[PDB]
Amino acid sequence: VDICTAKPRDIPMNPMCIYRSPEEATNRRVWELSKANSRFATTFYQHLADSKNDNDNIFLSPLSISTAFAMTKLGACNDTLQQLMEVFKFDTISEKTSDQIHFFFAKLNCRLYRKANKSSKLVSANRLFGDKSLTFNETYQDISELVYGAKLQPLDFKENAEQSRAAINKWVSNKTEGRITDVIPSEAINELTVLVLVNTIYFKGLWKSKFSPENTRKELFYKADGESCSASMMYQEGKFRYRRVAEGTQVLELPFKGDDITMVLILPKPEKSLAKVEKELTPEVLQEWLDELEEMMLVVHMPRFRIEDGFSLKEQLQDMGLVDLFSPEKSKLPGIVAEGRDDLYVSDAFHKAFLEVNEEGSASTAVVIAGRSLNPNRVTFKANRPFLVFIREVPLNTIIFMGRVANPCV
Amino acid sequence: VDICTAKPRDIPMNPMCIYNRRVWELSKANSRFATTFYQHLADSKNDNDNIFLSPLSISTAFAMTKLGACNDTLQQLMEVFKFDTISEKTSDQIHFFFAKLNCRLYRKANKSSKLVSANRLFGDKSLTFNETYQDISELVYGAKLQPLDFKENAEQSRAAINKWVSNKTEGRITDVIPSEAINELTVLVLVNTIYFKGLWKSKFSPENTRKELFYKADGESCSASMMYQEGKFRYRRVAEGTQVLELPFKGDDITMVLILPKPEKSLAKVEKELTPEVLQEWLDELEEMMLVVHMPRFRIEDGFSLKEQLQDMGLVDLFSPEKSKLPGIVAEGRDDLYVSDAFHKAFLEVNEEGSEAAASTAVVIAGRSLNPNRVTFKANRPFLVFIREVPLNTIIFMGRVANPCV
Amino acid sequence: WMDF
Amino acid sequence: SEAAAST
Ligand SMILES: CC(=O)N[C@@H]1[C@@H](O)[C@H](O)[C@@H](CO)O[C@@H]1O
Ligand SMILES: CC(=O)N[C@@H]1[C@@H](O)[C@H](O)[C@@H](CO)O[C@@H]1O
Ligand SMILES: CC(=O)N[C@@H]1[C@@H](O)[C@H](O)[C@@H](CO)O[C@@H]1O
Ligand SMILES: CC(=O)N[C@@H]1[C@@H](O)[C@H](O)[C@@H](CO)O[C@@H]1O
Ligand SMILES: CC(=O)N[C@@H]1[C@@H](O)[C@H](O)[C@@H](CO)O[C@@H]1O
Ligand SMILES: CC(=O)N[C@@H]1[C@@H](O)[C@H](O)[C@@H](CO)O[C@@H]1O
Ligand SMILES: CC(=O)N[C@@H]1[C@@H](O)[C@H](O)[C@@H](CO)O[C@H]1O
Ligand SMILES: CC(=O)N[C@@H]1[C@@H](O)[C@H](O)[C@@H](CO)O[C@H]1O
Repeated sequence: VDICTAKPRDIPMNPMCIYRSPEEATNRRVWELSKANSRFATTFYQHLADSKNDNDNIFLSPLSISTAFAMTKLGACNDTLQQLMEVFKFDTISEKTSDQIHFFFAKLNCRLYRKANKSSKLVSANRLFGDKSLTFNETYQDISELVYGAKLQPLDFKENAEQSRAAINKWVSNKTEGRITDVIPSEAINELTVLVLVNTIYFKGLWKSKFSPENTRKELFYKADGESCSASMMYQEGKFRYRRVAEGTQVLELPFKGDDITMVLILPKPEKSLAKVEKELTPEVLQEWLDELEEMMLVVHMPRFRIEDGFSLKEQLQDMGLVDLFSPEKSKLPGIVAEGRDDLYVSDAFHKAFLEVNEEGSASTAVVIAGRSLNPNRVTFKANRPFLVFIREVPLNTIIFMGRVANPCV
Repeated sequence: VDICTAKPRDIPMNPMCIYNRRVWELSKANSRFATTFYQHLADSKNDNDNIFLSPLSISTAFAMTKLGACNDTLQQLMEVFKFDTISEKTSDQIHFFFAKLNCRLYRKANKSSKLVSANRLFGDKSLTFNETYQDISELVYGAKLQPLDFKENAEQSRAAINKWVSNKTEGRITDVIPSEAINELTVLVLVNTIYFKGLWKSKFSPENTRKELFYKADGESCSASMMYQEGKFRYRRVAEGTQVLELPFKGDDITMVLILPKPEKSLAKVEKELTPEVLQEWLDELEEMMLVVHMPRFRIEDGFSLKEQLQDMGLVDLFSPEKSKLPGIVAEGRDDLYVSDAFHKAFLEVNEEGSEAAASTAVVIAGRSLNPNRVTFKANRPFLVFIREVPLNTIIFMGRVANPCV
Repeated sequence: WMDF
Repeated sequence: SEAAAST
C-alpha cells in the first residue's frame, strides 16, 4: 500500500489535532494545494524582497519551505496549528481538514518527483534528526515517513553536537550534489537541541532551445544603483512563449528538455523599477501573466549567473503571522516527542539556496541555423537590468524556485 | 579494353592537334575552375538569388569538346579549365586522367550513395563525322554519337536531347537546352549529365521539422520547413564568425558542406575570397563537435548560358565564328565550327532523408546564339553549399541557397 | 534546517 | 540551470 496510488481511506492520518478550514485534467485537490503553495510563495517573496536592498540577488525554493513547515505541522496543535495553516495558505483549500492537506501534499510530491523516463532531474529528500535519548511519537514518526519519505535518524546532540552537525551537513550536501554545504554552522546545535527537521530539493535541467556558448559575449548590466558592470550575455533567436503585459513588462518562458519544467523571466521596461513590479506581484496577477503567454519569435539576451543565498526565516514568518511556533511559552507541538514535554518550540529555521544558469549547464557545443530570415521588426528581450526568475513545474502549476537577478556580474 | 584499368600506353589517343598523382592534379585543376567560374557567375547575379551548378559537368562537357579543338581554341580551352596546370607535356594526355577520375567517381562496388554520369554526342544525320574523334569520345567519355536531323528538324532534335538528358537525371533536368538555340545550321551538341542521391549518415526526423516564416529581402515573407537535429558533426567557426559545417552522406565518401557568414554579414565577401585552397583550409580546421543543426527542407533549380562568363574568363575563340578551330570533329560535310552557345541546368533537393542533385551541360556547335534568359527572384541571408567526393578532392556540385520557401 |  | 535548496 503506497501513497502514490492510494485513496484517502487507505492512509489513516491519526493526527493529534485537527483544524477545520473555513468557507486542466489534473487532480482537483493537488491543484488546490498548488494554488496554496504559490500564494505563500509570492507573499513570502514580497516580504523577503521588501526587507532586501534592491542591488541584492535573492534565491530560494518556496516549495522547500512549505514542505518543511508542512512536516512540522504534523505535530502541531491549537494556535500553532492554526497559524501554520493560515500562514502557508493551506486554510484556503475550503472546508478541508488540516489532516487532509498532507494527503494532498504527498500526491503533489508524487507527481513532482516522478523519476520517470524524463530529461530534467527534480529530486527531493526529507529527514528527521532526533536526539537518540528522546522517544518520538510512533504516529509522528510513521506519518512523516509515509507522507514525506522523511526517515528518523538518531543523533547524539547532547554529547556530540559537533559530530551530529557534521552528519547532517554531510547529508544535505549529498542530497544536493554538493551545492548546499554547511547548512548548520559550527555554532548551533547544542544539547537543548532535540530535533533537526530537514527538506532538500535538487534540480538540474538542460535548455530545450540551445544557447550556443559561441554567441555569449561581455555586455553591460545596469544595477539599481544607477551604475554598470560587465556580464556574460547569452544569446539566441527562436520561438518562446512570451507576452508583453502591463506597462511594458516582458514575461518570457524558457522551457527545459521534457517541457515539464520551465524558467520564467519577468523584465520590467527600463523606465520602471523592479521594486515597483515586486510590490504589484500578486498571486493572481502572476497566474494571469503565466496564462496569457503565447508562442512567438524573439531575440533573447540573458546573462549567465550564479546566485547563492541564505537567511533565517524566523523574522519573516513572524511578521506574516507565524508566532506561536517560535514562542517557548505559546508553542504547541505535542505530537512530536512522545510523553509530555509540552514546551517544544522552533528555535530557528534556515533556508539556503543555490542557482546556476548558463549554456549546457555543467565549451563543447555550437549551433548552426541555416536558411533563416526573421522579421526585422522582431520582439527583443534584453535582460541587462534587474529581473525576476522562476523555475516551475507547468502541468502542476508549482513554483519550485524563485529569485531576483539584480546583479549577474562577477 | 577498360580505360579504367589500362595503362596510358594501351589507349591510343590520336587527337588531331596538341598543346595516380595526375588524377589528383586534375581534381585540383577542376576545383580552380569551379571557384573562379562561380565568382564570375555570382558577379552576374543578384547577391540574393539562388545559384546551383555542377562545375564537374561543365569541365566534362568542355573537355569532350576539346577532343576536336586546335590552335588557340585548343590553348584557351587548356588554360580556362586549368588543365594546363597538370604536369603533362601534351594537351591530349589530360583526357586519359579525366577518364581515370570519372572511373573512380562512378565505378565503385561500394556504392553507398548513388553517383552516376552519362555523356553523349548528337550530330547532324547528313554529316560524316571524323572517325577517330568519334572513337576517342566513346572510349574516353563513354560518349556515343547519336544521329539527329538538325537540318530539317531542329525543334524535334532539341526536344530529343532534353529528354535524353531527362532520362539520365531521373526527370530532374527537364530543359537543359532553351527553345530556339538549335537550328538548321546546328552541326553538333555535346552533352554531359550527372545524377546524385545520398542518404544522410545522420538523418533528420520530420517531427522536429517545423514551419517558420521566412522574410524575403524586399517585401514580405513566405513559409519554410525547418529541420532540426542534434548530434556530432565536423564543424568550425572561422574568421569573422563564418561557420563551416560538414554533413556526410552514408559512406562518408561524399559530403555536403554548408558555409554561412555571421548574421548581418555579407556573403559577397566570402565568395570573393573563395578559392580551392581557402576551401581546403576551412575543411582542414573542422573538428568533431556536439552541435544543433537547423536546416531547411527545400529544392532549388538554376539554368543558364555559360558563354558570357567563360568568354570573360578567357574562352574567346571557341565562340567566334571566324576564329574557332574545331578541325577534328567533321571529316566531310559542313565544317569550321564554332560553339554558338553552352547551357547548364542544375537541381538540388534536400530533406530529412538526405539530398538529391542533378545537372547537365550542353555545348552547341553552330546553332543560334540565344539571349541570356534569366529567371530572377531575390531572397535573403543565403549560405553556400558544396557536395564533394572527399577521397578524390572533387567538387561535384556547388551553389548558393537563398530561397528555402521554394 | 529547522531547529526544535 | 542547476538549483538546490534546503530548509
Ligand atoms: C489521534 C489519536 O490517536 N487519538 C486517540 C484518541 O482517539 C483516543 O481517544 C485516545 C485514548 O484512547 O488515544 C489517542 O489520543
Ligand atoms: C491547552 C489545552 O490543551 N487545552 C485545550 C485542550 O483540551 C483542547 O483539546 C485543545 C484543542 O485540541 O484546546 C485547548 O488547548
Ligand atoms: C592523312 C591521315 O589520315 N593521317 C593523319 C596523320 O597524318 C595525323 O598525324 C594523325 C593525327 O594523329 O591523323 C591521321 O592519322
Ligand atoms: C593557324 C594554325 O593553324 N596554326 C598551326 C597550323 O598551321 C599547323 O598546321 C597545325 C599543326 O598541328 O598547328 C597549328 O594549328
Ligand atoms: C516511358 C519511358 O519513360 N521510357 C522512355 C523510353 O521509351 C525512351 O526510349 C527513352 C529515351 O531516352 O526515354 C524513356 O526512358
Ligand atoms: C577522317 C579525316 O578527316 N581524317 C583526319 C585524319 O588526319 C586523322 O584520322 C584524324 C586525327 O585525329 O583527323 C581526321 O580524322
Ligand atoms: C506516545 C504518545 O504520546 N501517544 C500519542 C497518542 O496518544 C496519540 O493518539 C497520537 C496522535 O498523533 O500521538 C501519539 O504521540
Ligand atoms: C556521484 C556523486 O558524487 N554522488 C554521490 C553518490 O554517488 C553517493 O551514492 C552518495 C552517498 O552514497 O553521495 C553522493 O554525493
